[PDB]
Amino acid sequence: GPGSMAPTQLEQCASHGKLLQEKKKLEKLHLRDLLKDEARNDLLIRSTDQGVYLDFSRQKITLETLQHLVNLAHERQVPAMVKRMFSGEKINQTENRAVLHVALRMPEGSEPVHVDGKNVLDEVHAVLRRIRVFSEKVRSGEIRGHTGKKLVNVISIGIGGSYLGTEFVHLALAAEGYAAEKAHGRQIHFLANVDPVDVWLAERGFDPEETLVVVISKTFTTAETMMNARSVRDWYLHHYKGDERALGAHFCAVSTNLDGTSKFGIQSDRVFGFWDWVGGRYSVTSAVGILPLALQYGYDVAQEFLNGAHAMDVHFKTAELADNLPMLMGLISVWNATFFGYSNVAVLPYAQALLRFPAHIQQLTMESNGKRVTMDGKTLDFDVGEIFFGEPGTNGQHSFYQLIHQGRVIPAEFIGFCKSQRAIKLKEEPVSNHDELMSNFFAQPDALAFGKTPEELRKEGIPEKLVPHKTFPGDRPSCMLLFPEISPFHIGQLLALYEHRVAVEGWLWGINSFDQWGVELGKVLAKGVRGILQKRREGKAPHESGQSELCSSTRKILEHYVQQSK
Amino acid sequence: QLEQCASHGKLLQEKKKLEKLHLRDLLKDEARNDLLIRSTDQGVYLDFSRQKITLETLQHLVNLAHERQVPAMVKRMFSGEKINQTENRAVLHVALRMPEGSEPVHVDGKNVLDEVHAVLRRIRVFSEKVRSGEIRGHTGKKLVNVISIGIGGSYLGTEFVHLALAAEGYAAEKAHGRQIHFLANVDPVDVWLAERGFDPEETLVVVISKTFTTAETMMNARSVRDWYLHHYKGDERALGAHFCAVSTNLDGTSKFGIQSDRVFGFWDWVGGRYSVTSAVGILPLALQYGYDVAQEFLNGAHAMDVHFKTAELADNLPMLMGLISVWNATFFGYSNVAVLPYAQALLRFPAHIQQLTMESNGKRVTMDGKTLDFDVGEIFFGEPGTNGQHSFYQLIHQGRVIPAEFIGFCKSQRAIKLKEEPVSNHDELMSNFFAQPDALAFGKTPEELRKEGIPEKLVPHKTFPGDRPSCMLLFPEISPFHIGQLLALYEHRVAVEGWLWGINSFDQWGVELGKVLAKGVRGILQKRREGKAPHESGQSELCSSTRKILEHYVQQSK
Ligand SMILES: O=C[C@H](O)[C@@H](O)[C@H](O)[C@H](O)COP(=O)(O)O
Ligand SMILES: O=C[C@H](O)[C@@H](O)[C@H](O)[C@H](O)COP(=O)(O)O
Ligand SMILES: [Cl-]
Repeated sequence: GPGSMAPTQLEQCASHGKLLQEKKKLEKLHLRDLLKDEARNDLLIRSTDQGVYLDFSRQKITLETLQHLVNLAHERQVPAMVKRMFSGEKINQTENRAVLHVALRMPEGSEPVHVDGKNVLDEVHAVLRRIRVFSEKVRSGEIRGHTGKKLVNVISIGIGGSYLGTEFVHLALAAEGYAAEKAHGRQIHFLANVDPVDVWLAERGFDPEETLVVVISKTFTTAETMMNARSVRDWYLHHYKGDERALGAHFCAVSTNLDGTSKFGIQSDRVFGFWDWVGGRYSVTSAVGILPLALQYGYDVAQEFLNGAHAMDVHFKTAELADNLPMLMGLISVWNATFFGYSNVAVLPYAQALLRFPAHIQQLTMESNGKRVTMDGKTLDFDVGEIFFGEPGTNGQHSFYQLIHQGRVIPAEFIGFCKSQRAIKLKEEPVSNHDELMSNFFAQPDALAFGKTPEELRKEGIPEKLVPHKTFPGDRPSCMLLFPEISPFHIGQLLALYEHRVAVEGWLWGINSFDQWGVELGKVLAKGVRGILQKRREGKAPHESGQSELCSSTRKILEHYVQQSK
Repeated sequence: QLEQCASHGKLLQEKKKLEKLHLRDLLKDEARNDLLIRSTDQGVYLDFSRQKITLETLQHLVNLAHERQVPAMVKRMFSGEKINQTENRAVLHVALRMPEGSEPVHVDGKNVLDEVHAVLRRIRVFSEKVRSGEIRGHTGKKLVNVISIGIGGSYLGTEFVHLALAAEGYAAEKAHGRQIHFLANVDPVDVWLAERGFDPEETLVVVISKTFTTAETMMNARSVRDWYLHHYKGDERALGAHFCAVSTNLDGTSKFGIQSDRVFGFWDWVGGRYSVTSAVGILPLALQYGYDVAQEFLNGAHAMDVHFKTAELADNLPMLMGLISVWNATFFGYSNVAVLPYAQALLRFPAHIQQLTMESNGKRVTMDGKTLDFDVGEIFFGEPGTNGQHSFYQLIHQGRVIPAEFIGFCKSQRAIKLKEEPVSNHDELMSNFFAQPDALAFGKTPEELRKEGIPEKLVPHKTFPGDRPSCMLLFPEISPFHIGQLLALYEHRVAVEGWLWGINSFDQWGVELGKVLAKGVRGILQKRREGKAPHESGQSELCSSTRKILEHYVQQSK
């Protein structure tokens, strides 16, 4: 429009009209009835040859509805978008960039991927080799701190995409048998917030002489990160009594901005770079995640994580639409959000290891698809990206599941694993602790689908006064994803699965999943407030500070703040 | 009921008027903004000017609260009436923090405060003795680690308060050398994580469960007991010195092997999600930080309680916050609220509020069982600022509208100011706190974008519609007292919304179905592990989907 990548807007697509009718048909049918159809149920399961099992039977779809959804994906040219992504076309059109997180995990010997005439895999693997060598030396003690001590602590400084994914993976692997051994004696703190309390927390229990600082920022100008980096710098200067020469041995960086890293005093043999075609929220498989993960766990664990994400990439670019797990989860979510109007998705990993997975998926989803215009700048007449949130199970069952069962409908995504990282089976116990865990994983989706009717409650002998309070309407959709175990490889697969599903949804809608213009205004306005606060702290009057140009509310609360802080 | 109130009709018309107007125009009105601020004498500053209301609308909101008898309900709550009618229970979390010498509050002819203060005195003495070493582990070592076992209401509030206090100057000194792990999930990885780095001989276990029958918590307690038995070479006699409990079920605590001098009880009228000011929270907080810190926390909750009980409707912060939320959710249809504290100390505050709000008001019937004609409780989520700005604010600014609640503090627990630096690190943090609400309210039009040289190509992409609402709350500092005030503010705001809607904020029947069905799957799994075939295990009665995925699971874990 003209030359747009997928010109049939969602409402123009042939299957859109058809899918609106399906919605009218399917809203009359309860999940408890649809699930009586085993032939249907059976054809809404997919199971890959590398261990990914997905069940999407608890969705308001017939096989007919699914066929319309697949047709819609074709009409929106989603398979063609996948090829453009993989061949390195600049599909991030508002920033004129490629979108090549997938290149980060293509193995050496893969088919070249060209961006402006250069095969980007050459630089991808050159950085991976350097991380491998560097992580090996730090871990062995070949590289030491300024006073000759082994570096056994890491402060990884970074916000948003520069830590959420990494912290997800870090915690996912912490209790893994092999990873734990390799991390033995080693610690990593994530310094994210500009709140100086987070600086204090990152420093706690760390001797600077045994500590390595990793400064992680794409631009190397992010306000919080650079402030944190200078503050940690100052902590070293206090420790080393002002001797600047002591700093170089304790600092390294991950960025796309080598002028920035140099000006900060970190030389290129301590910078492990990445590229503009790696979005922050898609950066964990670049040096952003691979360096800190390699430092904590060794390069081998980090490599297996990359191989798993690659496995899921190959699936995404080669599986037929109807067998393609990311396409499928993308279609189901667009169906729930756009056609059924459900604004939220609950991300529910039945794994304490995945404590911070929902937090990473929240950025990945919301920052990608929380948009209001198409790639080509047309205003959408409808809300697009869902609100994602979550906590691991069973925890969440005692927090917000009350609402998911009896309140607002929230489509749920249950994620589980067949084997435990740290199995327990007590002799007196009927079941292993993992089986107890998983009894919940299997029971919750059926509870959401089937519910419990007043009729059943009466037969159970519930008094009539309490029947409405104990009614479970059901009809609440869910997907169940189940992997063999929490290995680096399956963590990579799960990551890549969600990375691609987010892409699929963005392409279904015609938006740009890969820019984030929505964060700019806050940054600009906060810089203005910074200036005002500086002037007041310097002793300038309100008429002198610039605050008089702000609205009356902000005027008054600033003044309260200055008065309470002076 | 709600729709029958005179002010409901009036508020339906206000909504039609207000959706045609933009906050950028409303906020030009300084007299208006000025009346949309409250500031208490214990330091809580609330600004709700960035809301789609005029002073007329607000009057209508205040009237709706009277029409729904929100003030009479407060009085019923505080006097110990059984206002949780589906369970026939009083709702007396405010009793937990009434100071010694407060007027009696009766349930079933008994002044509940006698029991409230008796447990508090026993926690003070017990915590003093553990912390000083007058009470030791079985081998005589000072106890310096706590494994607090508990799920849901039995830990989320406690972990919120714990992390909020961790970096406080005085609390940190009191916590120095002391560690606490929260064992919540039945996932045995959480057991391994709880036990990690703790020598059992220096570790105290607090088992926390209102019923003392929750599946996860009891299995956890049994698993930790086993860990103790293996350390101590099967010697039962060693366990007593390492265990204590918080529960309403003393038959269950005894039967577990914990005697009454190591049980610190609470009561049926304390909801789980309102329990952190009972023994649930007060014992582990007192253990970690010493009792004085726990008491100051209680005193802060109590200050806000008195405010809730006495402030006139229009000056009453919980009522105001609850009214504004219903305005957004019920009248404007916004289903979510973002809870956004500009404080790393409040890392787990959103997670606690998520339970408090959603488990309370995620309901579909009124107190007396009438089906509601509309959705009620909002979906709450959040992360601290500034973290969240680099995670999901993109959507809050340009995507779906999500009413936001910004929480900040005037002073830092760990102030840094660098010589080379224009502002202190806290001021940098706070620059964002002050900027974001105005970014949301005013936005940035295409016209302004053109004036700044943005090419016409990018103008749509860089447009911010604005008109997105927010509240700003500012306290003096992250002290135990202000943490208490913040907690009680939210407990009461949730209660306000419940009463406006006509629901029971205080039951949670919604969790039973998953528990009953999980117990059945447990039995099927046992039978499969024991070698019963698929047709012999009970599996045959489940839907096909579950039968298949269960068999996959057994195959893959055989
Ligand atoms: O997708 C990422 C977004 O652009 C942004 O939210 C980013 O993740 C963080 O701000 C970190 O930015 P730097 O890596 O540039 O510091
Ligand atoms: O308000 C809380 C709810 O009742 C529920 O979330 C409860 O908090 C947990 O299920 C733990 O209950 P116990 O304390 O009985 O283990
Ligand atoms: Cl996904």
